[PDB]
Amino acid sequence: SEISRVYEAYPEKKATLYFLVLGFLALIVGSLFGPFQALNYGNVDAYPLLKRLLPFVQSYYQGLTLHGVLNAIVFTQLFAQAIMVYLPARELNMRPNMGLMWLSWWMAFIGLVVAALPLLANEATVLYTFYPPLKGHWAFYLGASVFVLSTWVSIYIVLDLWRRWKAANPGKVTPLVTYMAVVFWLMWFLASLGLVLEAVLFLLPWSFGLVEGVDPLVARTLFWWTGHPIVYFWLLPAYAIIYTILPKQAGGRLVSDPMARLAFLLFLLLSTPVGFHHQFADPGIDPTWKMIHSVLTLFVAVPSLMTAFTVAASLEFAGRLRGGRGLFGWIRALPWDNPAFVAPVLGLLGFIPGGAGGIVNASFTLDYVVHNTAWVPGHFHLQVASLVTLTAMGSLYWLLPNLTGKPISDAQRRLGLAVVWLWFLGMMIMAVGLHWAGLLNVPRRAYIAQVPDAYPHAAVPMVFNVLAGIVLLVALLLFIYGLFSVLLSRERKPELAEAPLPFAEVISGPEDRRLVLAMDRIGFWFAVAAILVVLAYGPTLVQLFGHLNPVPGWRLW
Amino acid sequence: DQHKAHKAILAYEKGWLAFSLAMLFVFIALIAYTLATHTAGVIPAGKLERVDPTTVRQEGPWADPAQAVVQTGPNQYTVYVLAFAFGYQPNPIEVPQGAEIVFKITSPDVIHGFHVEGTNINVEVLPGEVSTVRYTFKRPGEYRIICNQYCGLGHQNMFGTIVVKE
Amino acid sequence: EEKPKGALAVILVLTLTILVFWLGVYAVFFARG
Ligand code: HAS
Ligand code: HEM
Ligand code: CUA
Ligand SMILES: [Cu+]
Repeated sequence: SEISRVYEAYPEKKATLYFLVLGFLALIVGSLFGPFQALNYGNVDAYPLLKRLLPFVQSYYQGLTLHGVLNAIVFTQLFAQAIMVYLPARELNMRPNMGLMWLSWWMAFIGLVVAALPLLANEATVLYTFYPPLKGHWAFYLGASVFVLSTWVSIYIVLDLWRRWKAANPGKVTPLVTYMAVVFWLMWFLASLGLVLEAVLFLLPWSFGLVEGVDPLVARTLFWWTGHPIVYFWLLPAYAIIYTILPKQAGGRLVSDPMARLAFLLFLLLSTPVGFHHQFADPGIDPTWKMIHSVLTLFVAVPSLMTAFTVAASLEFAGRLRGGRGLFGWIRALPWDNPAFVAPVLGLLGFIPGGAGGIVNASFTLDYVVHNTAWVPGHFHLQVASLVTLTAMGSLYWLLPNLTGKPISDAQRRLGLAVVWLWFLGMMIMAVGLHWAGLLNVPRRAYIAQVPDAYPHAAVPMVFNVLAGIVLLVALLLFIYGLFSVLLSRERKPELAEAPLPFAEVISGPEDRRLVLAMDRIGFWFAVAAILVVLAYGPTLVQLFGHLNPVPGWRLW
Repeated sequence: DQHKAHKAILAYEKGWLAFSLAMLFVFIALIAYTLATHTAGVIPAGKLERVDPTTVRQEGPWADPAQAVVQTGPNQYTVYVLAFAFGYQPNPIEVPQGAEIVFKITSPDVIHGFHVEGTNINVEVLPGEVSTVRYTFKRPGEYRIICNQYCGLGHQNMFGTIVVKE
Repeated sequence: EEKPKGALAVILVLTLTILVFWLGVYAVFFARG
């Protein structure tokens, strides 16, 4: 049936390509807004312009709803699927149950579109959090709840591939990438309950017309069950890429199979029971529970630091492999002329200030110093907007050959770089603006350009914000010409397209064996996963159902 | 190189794990520290305190805003506040410097936030609910209140005022 | 081959940025308490 027959041999390339293009359009649409939001914090109202340009945007708030929902819910969802299915698949040279996989992609696209409609329409400006009582169009919630259920498909699909690879290999340790994605999708499952409880139990009845109110203290404690771990579900696909592909683009080998399983293991143990850190300023939630999740959230920062060493040491060892030699010898030896590489490694750099952001945030009482301020977007752009995202960008310059057969012309490649550096220096500039302004009490989710005399002392950050606005505008634009020219390109020389993903080899130890074996107790720890959820969101959910107090929704835009 | 390198690394990561743990605990120590002196005043009242947003503004201590400061100790004042679509009540909130002010805050509409610019008063205001926090206003003068939670379209406008008296 | 100085520098800078931020904020917390 095919003249790129691909898809009767490796058809999973078909599903993956599609997914990922979705993501990126989501990202290209959502992000359109961001530079505007940027000049806003710049104290410059670009919404006259934007408004004209695309004329259907009613308010800053709809803008920030699209940018929010499409960039951080939708774009990171379609990357995670694409990656944490297409890789475990290939490391096992196995075909994902492709019946389901296109169910997966369909749910997504339906869900998205079902949902996208009220949003362009202005009928669900309630932010990517859709904190009730602000009350969204029913086609928003069913829209979103499907598109997220779209990942329960993918949970099964992957567990499929695990189930059967083990039928083919009795007494044989789960290979790394496949192992990562199992403990991943389990993790996501525990974590996905919260929003899914909130959508079924409350959001849908209430928005369908089938009740007058949701109690908004539950509404948001269910929301945060999920709504924390989700950032871990954005982040881990980029760790997969970083841990087991990056060091080979780097010139090198990953220095520990065990270590990377260890960290992943920990994101199944401590990613889900921690979302009262998001509620340090909530009422009716007991200070000791808040202090426990405060403790738990500190533990969860641990895997990520261990990641710091494993990943930095790999890139270091490569550095010395390509004849690096000072204390920073190893750095300039790395292949700075590769977008596959430059992207996540720049992303990793602004992860260092980004993490130090999270750890503050997570320290309970210290949160009262920055909660709901520009500070927050500061932290969270460093994390997902740069790290997860740039990883995604760089991985065009390998995933795209792998999946299209289309190659990267040396002048498309020189573009990537420009973008990846233009993007990164943007975030960094914008980081400083937000964090700073954040600390001068500048709130967040606010059209502050509309009350231009209101943040007297934010004068100087506001400049960084302006400038970053211009930079990432330029940056984003370059990225559109680039993306639609690595795709609007008939020249496919797919000798490089069958070509298998540049996985990185391990430096094994003797320890490897006894320890990798204990972390492969997968079923067991996934129970400790739900034990930890039960005990944590446990006597709090007890309570707030013992005392529901639903309240009429409002629409206020 | 190669498997001489693997030992070094595994032992180093141990050193790392160890120092991260210490440093993190110093933090959990330090956090806790704050949690036992006064400045944990701003932490919300954890006890559920149900109200009714529809009649909050017609009956109760939020129904009459001349009646929102309410002396309650030799040195204590309860302040009943109302955070509603696109201002705060009372405006202004006149409390004495030196005093332990006990803010009690709730909403007739949607969640807003109550960030008393210049303090760690930073509480989320939830319809259906009273958020309670303590503060002791030490130096007198003027404190602006910013709503720091999107509550719809007059959001960027939603401020108020505290006048701690000299 | 030897001691992985590169990575240590990386967790040093890390570890200090972590301190810079945490100590710094703590401070302010008080400043405004
Ligand atoms: C994808 C995303 C995210 C990850 C990353 C993320 C990580 C953390 N966060 Fe966060 N966050 C919070 C605490 C943390 C903590 C402790 C971590 C941890 O996971 C951080 C651990 C990470 C590190 C400690 C960094 C390690 C550094 C590494 C691993 C880089 C090493 C560099 C190398 C190896 C490069 C070497 C190479 C060379 C070339 C030299 C808290 C508080 O507890 C709030 C609520 C605050 C409030 O008041 O609203 C919060 C709010 C958010 C929300 C805002 C949600 C909302 O809209 O309300 C999103 C946007 C977000 C996303 C993400 N966040 N975070
Ligand atoms: C051109 C690139 C971007 C720029 C200039 C930008 C800028 C901004 C600004 C200035 C804000 C907040 C202003 C406010 O709080 O109202 C914001 C919010 C946000 N951004 Fe971005 N952003 C960009 C890309 C991204 C990316 C790649 C992601 C992750 C996909 C992302 C995720 C978010 C989220 C989840 C929010 C919060 C929305 C909410 O408050 O509900 N942004 N962005
Ligand atoms: Cu009240 Cu925003
Ligand atoms: Cu979180």
